Amino acid sequence: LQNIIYNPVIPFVGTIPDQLDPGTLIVIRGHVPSDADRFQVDLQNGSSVKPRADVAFHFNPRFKRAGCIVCNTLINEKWGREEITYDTPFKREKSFEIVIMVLKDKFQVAVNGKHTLLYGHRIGPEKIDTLGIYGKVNIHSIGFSFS
Ligand SMILES: CO[C@@H]1O[C@H](CO)[C@H](O)[C@H](O[C@H](C)C(=O)O)[C@H]1O
Repeated sequence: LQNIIYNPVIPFVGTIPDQLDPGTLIVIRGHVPSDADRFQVDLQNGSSVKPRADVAFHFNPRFKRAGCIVCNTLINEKWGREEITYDTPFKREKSFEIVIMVLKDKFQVAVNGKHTLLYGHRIGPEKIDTLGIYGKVNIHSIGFSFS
């Protein structure tokens, strides 16, 4: 793991230090606080707030009832079609490890050592330069492994 960031302040917005070529890993460790409604990891084209930066990959756990993960893409401030994963491995009051692997045609996401979902590229991964983490979550560390 390279360019490791420890105990960032949330919301975190930071520049990904190298290109997201296939085989690249983003490793995020943290825990979900007890009153958590949702949080999100956003892979962004830039960090502009107005107009809001495009989000190539929105990864968004929600914690109401059984919960879900919602994945989507924001282009010119418009959300596309949602892809919802109902079998969530996140729970309130539990620690997690998210590993996002970038492949040629999609992201693959594993949580706590177990494959969770695939998400097909809607924007070219070469446009992504910014990692954003927002909402009710505590991040212990963020690390990269570049191919
Ligand atoms: C129809 O709810 C929207 O769903 C979106 C996901 O497609 C996204 O999760 C939005 O969350 C917040 C408001 C955001 O990051 O803009 C939410 O309001």
